Amino acid sequence: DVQLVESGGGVVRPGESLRLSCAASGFTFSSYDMNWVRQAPGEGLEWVSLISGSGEIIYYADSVKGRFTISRDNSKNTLYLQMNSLRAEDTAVYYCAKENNRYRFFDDWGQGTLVTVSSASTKGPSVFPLAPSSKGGTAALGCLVKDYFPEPVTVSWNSGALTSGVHTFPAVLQSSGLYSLSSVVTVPSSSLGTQTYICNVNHKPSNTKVDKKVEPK
Amino acid sequence: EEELQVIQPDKSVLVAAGETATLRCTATSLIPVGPIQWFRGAGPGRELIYNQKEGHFPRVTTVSDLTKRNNMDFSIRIGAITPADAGTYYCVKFRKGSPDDVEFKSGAGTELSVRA
Amino acid sequence: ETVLTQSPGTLTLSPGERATLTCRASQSVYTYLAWYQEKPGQAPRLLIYGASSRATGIPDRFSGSGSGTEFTLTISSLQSEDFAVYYCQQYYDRPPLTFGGGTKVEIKRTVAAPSVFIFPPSDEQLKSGTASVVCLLNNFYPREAKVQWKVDNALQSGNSQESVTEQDSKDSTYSLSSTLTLSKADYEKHKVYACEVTHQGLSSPVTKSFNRGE
Repeated sequence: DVQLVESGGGVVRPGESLRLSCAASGFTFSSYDMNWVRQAPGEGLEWVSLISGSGEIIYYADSVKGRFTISRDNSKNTLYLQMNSLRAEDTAVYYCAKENNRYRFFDDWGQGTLVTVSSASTKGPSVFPLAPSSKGGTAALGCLVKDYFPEPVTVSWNSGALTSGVHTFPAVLQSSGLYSLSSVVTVPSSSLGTQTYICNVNHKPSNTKVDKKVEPK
Repeated sequence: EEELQVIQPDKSVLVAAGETATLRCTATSLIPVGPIQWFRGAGPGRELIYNQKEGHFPRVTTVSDLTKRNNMDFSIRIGAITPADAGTYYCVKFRKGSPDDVEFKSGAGTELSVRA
Repeated sequence: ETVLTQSPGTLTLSPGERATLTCRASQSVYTYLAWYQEKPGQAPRLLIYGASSRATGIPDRFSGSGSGTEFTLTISSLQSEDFAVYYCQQYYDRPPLTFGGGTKVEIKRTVAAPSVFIFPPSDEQLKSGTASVVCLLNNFYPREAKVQWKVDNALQSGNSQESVTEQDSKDSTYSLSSTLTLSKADYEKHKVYACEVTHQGLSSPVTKSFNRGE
């Protein structure tokens, strides 16, 4: 069917440049207007740019006007977005969208690709235990996964053998430009002498793996 | 007789600077009776580009003869196009009303781009 | 430009109920209004174009109506996959093309009190010059909760951050973490660290606290 595959997104610093590609298939790429739409984390959809099927009619949103340049290559069935002098506010998932023949609504969308504009440098996380309290009923314990960049980190418990009752919270961006995150689990307080609980943290962008044992006291 | 529809078939029109731009528009009925007007832009800051009723518009020529009783073609031509003419152009049907004519239905609009 | 406003931001309905989402335009767009669906983590997809036309392959329970400045997207019977975010988009006035802010349809369920836990900073973290105090609120509904940090009875503003999970796939509840971040110096100047939680499911606010050094 209709397919739109995006690529090129990544982590860049303020003032630097990126290039996004949207490779199309399953339709005549040359006769459709194409658009870029972005969605900042936690925010709504925002129109970025559009280019006519012929490539000569082009509009930009005001917030990117003069920094972004849209273009297409019908010979390769790919749409491009050249982002220059990126700002922090440019951090978003970028979608490519195919317009309807007559009107400016979007019939098909790509899967999206993520652009992060940040000054922070790659840093693996420190992992600290959230020890269960000695007070038996039900007990909670966890791992505090603090000061890493960029996203994501993955957390598993007992190498995936512990899945029920686990909550791994969305990461929060602290003012230092680094991310932090807790992962907690509910366990029977009766089992705090029997079973051992280890959180396995994986931060691929820094080749960090930490396996931190969490125990009382 | 179906309800009146204003049809602008062209998403976009590309014109070289100095040439003449053609903006297509068709009304599917003559009820209600009332004039067609062309605007650039939407909202209260609309620029009046043409008015079938009254007024002088030296750059604008209608494709068809509007004085025809049966006419439904309201396409216009804009001569001596400069980059200042770029924008989205709307073909809007009005109905006579009390004292003045009031907006009835609008076409979807056509974007005009200069220098091909 | 034309501004689209969708109200409310969050719509709370039980499965199988009717959903009625509104989209109001600051000036008329006639019939040139589309609706998009965004399930969690997926790309948007077109549901409705021309205010009332159903897109190809879109289930029948979706229907759109309205014109001018007032539009409505209706879902006749909510299925599990319908709890998502919905955006309206106008294409009469352009450029720019503008979107509404989005309405998220959340699963309604009975009230669930949070279970509250507090965690002091570990000795390993104190050995690096910083202190994080974590307050956990587990499996509660609805989302609204007031989490209040007191250190030696002084209330703490500007040094905590909350994080909330999405509705659990099994029981549709939320969980929340509040993290108080202090320097190691500031943390040792005080003794009693308490997290106080007010929630509709609690007959009385619940407080968890610890004395530094056990």
